[PDB]
Amino acid sequence: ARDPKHDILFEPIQIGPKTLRNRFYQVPHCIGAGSDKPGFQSAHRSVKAEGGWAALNTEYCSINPESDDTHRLSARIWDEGDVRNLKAMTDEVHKYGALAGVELWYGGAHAPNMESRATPRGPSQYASEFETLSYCKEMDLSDIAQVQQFYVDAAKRSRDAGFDIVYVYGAHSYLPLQFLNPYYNKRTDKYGGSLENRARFWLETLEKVKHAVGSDCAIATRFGVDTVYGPGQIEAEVDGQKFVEMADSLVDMWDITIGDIAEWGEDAGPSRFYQQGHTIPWVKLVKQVSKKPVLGVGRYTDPEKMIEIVTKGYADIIGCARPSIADPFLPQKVEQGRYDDIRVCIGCNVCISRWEIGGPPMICTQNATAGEEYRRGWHPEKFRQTKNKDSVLIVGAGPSGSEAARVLMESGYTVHLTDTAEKIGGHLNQVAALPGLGEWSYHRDYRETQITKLLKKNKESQLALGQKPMTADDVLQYGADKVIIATGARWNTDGTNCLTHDPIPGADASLPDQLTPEQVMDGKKKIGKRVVILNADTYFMAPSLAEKLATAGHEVTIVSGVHLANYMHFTLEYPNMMRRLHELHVEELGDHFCSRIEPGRMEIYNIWGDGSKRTYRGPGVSPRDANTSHRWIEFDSLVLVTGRHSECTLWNELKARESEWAENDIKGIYLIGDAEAPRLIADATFTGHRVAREIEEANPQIAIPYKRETIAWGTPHMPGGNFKIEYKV
Amino acid sequence: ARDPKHDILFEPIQIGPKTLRNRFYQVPHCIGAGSDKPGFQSAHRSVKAEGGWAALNTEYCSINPESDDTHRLSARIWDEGDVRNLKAMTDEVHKYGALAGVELWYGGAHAPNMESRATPRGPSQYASEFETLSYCKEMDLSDIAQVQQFYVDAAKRSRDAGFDIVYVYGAHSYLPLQFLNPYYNKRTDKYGGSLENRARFWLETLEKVKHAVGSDCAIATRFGVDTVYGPGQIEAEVDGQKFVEMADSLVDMWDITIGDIAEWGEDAGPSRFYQQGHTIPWVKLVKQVSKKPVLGVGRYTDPEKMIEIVTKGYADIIGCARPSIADPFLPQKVEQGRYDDIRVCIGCNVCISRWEIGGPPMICTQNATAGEEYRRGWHPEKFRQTKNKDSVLIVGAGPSGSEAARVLMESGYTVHLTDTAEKIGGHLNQVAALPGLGEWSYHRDYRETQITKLLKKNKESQLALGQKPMTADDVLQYGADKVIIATGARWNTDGTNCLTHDPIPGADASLPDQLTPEQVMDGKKKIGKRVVILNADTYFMAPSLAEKLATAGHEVTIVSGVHLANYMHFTLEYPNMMRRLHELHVEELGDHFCSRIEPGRMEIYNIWGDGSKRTYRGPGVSPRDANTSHRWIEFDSLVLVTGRHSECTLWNELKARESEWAENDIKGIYLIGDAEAPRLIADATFTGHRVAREIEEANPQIAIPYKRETIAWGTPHMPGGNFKIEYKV
Ligand SMILES: Cc1cc2nc3c(=O)[nH]c(=O)nc-3n(C[C@H](O)[C@H](O)[C@H](O)COP(=O)(O)O)c2cc1C
Ligand SMILES: Cc1cc2nc3c(=O)[nH]c(=O)nc-3n(C[C@H](O)[C@H](O)[C@H](O)COP(=O)(O)O)c2cc1C
Ligand SMILES: Nc1ncnc2c1ncn2[C@@H]1O[C@H](COP(=O)(O)OP(=O)(O)O)[C@@H](O)[C@H]1O
Ligand SMILES: Nc1ncnc2c1ncn2[C@@H]1O[C@H](COP(=O)(O)OP(=O)(O)O)[C@@H](O)[C@H]1O
Ligand code: SF4
Ligand code: SF4
Repeated sequence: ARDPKHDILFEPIQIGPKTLRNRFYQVPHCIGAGSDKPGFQSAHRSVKAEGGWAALNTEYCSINPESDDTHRLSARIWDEGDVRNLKAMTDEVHKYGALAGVELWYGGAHAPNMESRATPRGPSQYASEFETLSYCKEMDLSDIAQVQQFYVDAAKRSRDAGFDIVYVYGAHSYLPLQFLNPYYNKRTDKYGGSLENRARFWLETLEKVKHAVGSDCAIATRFGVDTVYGPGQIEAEVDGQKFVEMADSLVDMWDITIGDIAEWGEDAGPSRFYQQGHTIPWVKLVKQVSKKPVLGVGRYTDPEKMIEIVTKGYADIIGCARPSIADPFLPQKVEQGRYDDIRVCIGCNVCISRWEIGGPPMICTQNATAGEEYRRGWHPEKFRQTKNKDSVLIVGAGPSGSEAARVLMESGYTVHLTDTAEKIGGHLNQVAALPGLGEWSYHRDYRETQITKLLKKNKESQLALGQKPMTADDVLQYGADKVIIATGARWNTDGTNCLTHDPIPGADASLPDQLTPEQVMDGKKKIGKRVVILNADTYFMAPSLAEKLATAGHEVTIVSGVHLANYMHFTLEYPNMMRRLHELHVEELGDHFCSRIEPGRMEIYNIWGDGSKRTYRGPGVSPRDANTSHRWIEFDSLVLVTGRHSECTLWNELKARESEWAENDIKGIYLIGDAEAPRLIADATFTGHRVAREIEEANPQIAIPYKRETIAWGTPHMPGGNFKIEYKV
Repeated sequence: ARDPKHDILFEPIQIGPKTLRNRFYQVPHCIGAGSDKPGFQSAHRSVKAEGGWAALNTEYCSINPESDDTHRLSARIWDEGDVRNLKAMTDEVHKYGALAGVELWYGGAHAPNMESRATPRGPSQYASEFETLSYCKEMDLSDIAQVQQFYVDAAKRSRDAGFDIVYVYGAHSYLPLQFLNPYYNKRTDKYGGSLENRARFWLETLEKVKHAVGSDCAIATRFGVDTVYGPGQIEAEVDGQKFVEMADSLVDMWDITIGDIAEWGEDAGPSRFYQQGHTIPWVKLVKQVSKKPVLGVGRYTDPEKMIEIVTKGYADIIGCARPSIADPFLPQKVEQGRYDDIRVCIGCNVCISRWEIGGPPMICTQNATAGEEYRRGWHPEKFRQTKNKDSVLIVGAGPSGSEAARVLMESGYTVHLTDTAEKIGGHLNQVAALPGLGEWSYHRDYRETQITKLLKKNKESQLALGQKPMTADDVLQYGADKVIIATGARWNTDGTNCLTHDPIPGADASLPDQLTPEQVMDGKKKIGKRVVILNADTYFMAPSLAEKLATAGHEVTIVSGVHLANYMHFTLEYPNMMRRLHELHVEELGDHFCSRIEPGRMEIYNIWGDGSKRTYRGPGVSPRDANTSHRWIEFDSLVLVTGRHSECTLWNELKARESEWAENDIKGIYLIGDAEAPRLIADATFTGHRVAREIEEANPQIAIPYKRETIAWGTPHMPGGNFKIEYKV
């Protein structure tokens, strides 16, 4: 079944003392587990091992508590307690015949150290451009020797934990790169100035780590070969290549990236800006000068692209982070020729966003089991089979409905999925037509393909699209045992918003000079020259519409009561988005909202317009002086992006008539997705996945408990430590 | 020794079936521990129990997974794993004869549920004004019964964990208050409309909880009596007093607050805006209509104010959160008449800022042991006494040096503290003179009072202020065994900033039209009419300086290459700070920085002015189109607020001459505080505290490990559960 052209992907490659079983490599990446959630870490990486990935790597792994990333979650290899938690992972990926790697990390001032409160050290004292209140101490020669010893000690504990590959991590502008890069390194001693001096710290660390564990472990390094800032930081054909020549003999394998830390969306390229293989112009520069295996991520999901870069001599190994999150069995599907079962990463970066927010576990828009493998026992490729003949009617074929259909069908149920829309995908069909978001299609392409394939396996299963809207009676009299309502949400038409929770006087999207997103995207309702987009949403909709409208020749002003595109900080889209709105001359009026709308004009006010002093003036009167900042602005068309509401009128009717359910042999009706409450596409598809996994539980409407990975009082993290309160007195 | 006037404070008061041993009450408050850090929770509350606080409450405690505050950290009472972990705290506070309380919490859409992924429910569907992407499902009567049962179950688990006081939490606009408040509740049935219908959810929940555990536990309710938004939300003389009259027979004690969730800085009132007793005008109103014990927080630190609100009949009990964080032993000190040993909270809200950031443990600017009680065994009031007669010279009497001196003197060392300054307190003496920051003085007032006190305990110790600056020779010949350099930081004079890490061409604070923060605060140098403040710092200096100058009749523009006053989001100062700048007509030009400065004018650019498309154009040329936004703006004076640098010249010289230490019998020299790296006042204070505690360690420059509270792989959180991966197949 496998096209023999793909056979190269399954040749083994020696990395130092080790052998990769094939050319599929999961580069180090955060998942929100670290050494704190050992089951999560263990399960998420081991399912990938059984899925065929040659090597699995932890995320950035702190070598010492003065590189503590709290509030974000890194791995830590500080002590014996970590060695045991991390070993859970290496044992479990070894079980399925894969290598395990750890990415040794020291952050410099980029690590805020909010747990440890320790002082970070660096080449020169600087305030981090990422963590702008975090400063570091300039290292003296002893600081340098001590921190190099941190690396050696961590490498040894890594061998103890059972790791096969040990990185010294100099990508994303972390310590080794801070020495190499003059942007940080202002020294004038033997560690500063010339390339040879600036390369010195990394070189010395490499051979010290190699000396400590090089016999048992492959020594890899992760290198940001170009900071993509131009002259002034690392350029690939200046320092980048010359450094690779210097260090080549010490490293068993090169793992290449581009970009810095403040803008690491240049590495993890959103599909909004970057296509698969976006990194190739920089990555290939390395294989030019290296004599060792190199790999370089580039959101590779397509085996034709994978074989192109290997045979064209751009890379030897296929490095993946996100592709491996979206589909842990990518390599097995390619090997077996099941190319149409490949769940393709859509480059949305919602997995990243959870880490960036600092704390929460990762989630994935494509793969609703990511982060759920251990806590709820959900294997992405294995499904409990039903022992009964229950049919299920799903009304709504959007992200949630289509996912519930797919999982149910995989579990052997008989399902009837219906929609008024002619195509599976729900609102995602409109969203993927926004400028830049075309690859978000892959979400609904995947369920379409899977659902049509699965239909052939149960002939009682039906797909009824292009339908007439289901009614309460239609549902009651349909004869399904269970019904899942996945009818979605729409954008508010009356100015209702998270700020007031009330409509705005004069807001009415049926008026000729007011549009909703849906009206804009259907492209029928005419839009005048001067557009104002009123915004109370912090994600993609208002910026995407602004771009769309400005490139169509409108003059667009966003007046935004919330921080525009805030969530796009976390997905890493923010910087290029702002640059994009800027070059399109989109005017932004932040910290303003709307008190009333008339034809062709609206009254706006500053949200900080009230008196700063609070005085008790009794009931009936505000405790602050009045907001006096109101002014009118004109528009030709007003686009309302104020919030969404659940489309649950069908559900409500069905619930009203719950008495009749039993009469009609309906065992239960459940509400999922945006029809329950508007949410991220990722979580909409999760709800469909969850009710499908749990449809035989007592109440599939509410999730059953998941395994919790929190400390049990009475059990010390330190092997053989004392857990009780002891004062140093 | 205790003033007889203060005898009331130590009278017992009966709340339901329970008796408070005195009038000091720690209301529920976050600490970044929850049920995840059982030592931290246990240690922090019990040192307060031992300090004489009558009752100690957890922070907000989730009753169910669908009210999950991740990425922030709440307590949880979901299962038996939690009652084990939380029982650790109640056992320890019981050890000291105090009551333990728990605050049962359901948040509605305000809880983003980033761990559980569950769906919140509320009175109506709204997007949270606090979590703008978080929506809830509108409850039906079945949902309503199901959620009220969550409370009952949590209250029974609480009783099992050994809690004496069980709250139904209706403050900070959480679920019970959402039903009562028309801002959220747009219902039309018997849970909406009239006050009777609106108070229905809370009354029902109080009755069921009472019925469940009211026999064994006092039943309290924490109520936001006025949303301080005026008409449209809860007003104290309208709905507030009425609801109190309705619920009065169900509750054993009223715990009263004001304000909402988006702006609970109105509750936790910063000293920048509010004084001790600021809440009284609202709190006293509940006392008018209630027959139960009432307490209402108001940053109460002064026993004179405490007896005032009790004797005037505003409150029966003294409820404190921050005062108890800054001084766990406030009750004992008042009891014993040690009034001048009280470590007064400065109302800086840095403790809060850590919880708001989401994840990190609490820290306190006054009390360097808050958060460190369990992990490093630091009791705020007990110090290990030295066995030797070592003498320590400390140069610098700022937050770090004065804390090192204080703790060293407490431990029995001979210390010589010296500064060129006339007063103890370092840079905090300038900072406390910024508009609104006068109470930040208490940090140096406290340390001045304690050092003066400790000097009498040891004749050889010495405070020398107003001195010549210490010189490397001075230190070497001084005759101290160990030396601590605590010489601070200063604001940059050359435009060096976190964005570029380099000077700005033309930046020179020696020129007559450029000022630093110190020069403005000294007030000697002349400032012209039009002032531009160039900002690259995300905390208080720029907005405070802007306030100061604007009030003095200057025209102020802040051009800010970072998010202005970003950190004040977390300290809760931001809303009222922005209103203040607004009424002072301060112009803010965000998303801009400065390429170069000339006399009377500076060139600024948009930080998003580079082209959005990245293309490899080879070395020497930027991969983005050039920023073209540069324009010149004029000023009469330019205030530079771009960053700070360590003042470590003395340190550097001493390290250069390390070979001379031994012959001068200097056993060690240590660098602490801002001189090591610029930091928050809280952490400057901590570094001094830490070297003092660890001065006999092998290397006092670097902290020794603290106890970690992370799960140990192999130990299930669920008592009797399985920790191994198990897939449901
Ligand atoms: C959720 C997430 C977290 C990441 N954290 C890390 C990390 O800990 N260490 C690291 O070296 N890179 C980190 N990365 C970057 C990836 O290793 C990788 O370079 C990026 O995802 C681009 O590769 P892709 O296009 O194959 O996803 C992270 C990426 C993701 C998806
Ligand atoms: C660090 C911190 C976290 C807080 N979290 C809570 C909480 O979980 N529950 C609650 O009801 N109030 C919370 N608050 C508010 C306090 O209970 C209190 O009402 C507020 O700080 C004002 O009281 P004070 O002036 O005595 O500090 C918190 C306050 C602080 C200081
Ligand atoms: N009564 C109905 N009958 C059939 N399909 C319906 C009905 N009401 C809504 N739908 C469909 O439900 C789907 C909901 O999709 P979507 O909004 O994407 O929600 P989600 O994100 O929850 O999957 C839409 O394709 C819509 O056409
Ligand atoms: N050479 C010196 N001799 C004596 N005192 C000094 C010397 N250099 C600086 N100082 C003092 O050190 C103190 C530093 O305090 P501060 O800046 O508040 O630092 P921190 O916040 O680290 O405590 C200042 O009061 C300063 O006058
Ligand atoms: S969350 Fe989005 S970007 Fe991340 S792996 Fe999943 S589909 Fe890809
Ligand atoms: S951190 Fe600040 S506001 Fe909080 S308890 Fe301490 S001194 Fe008070």
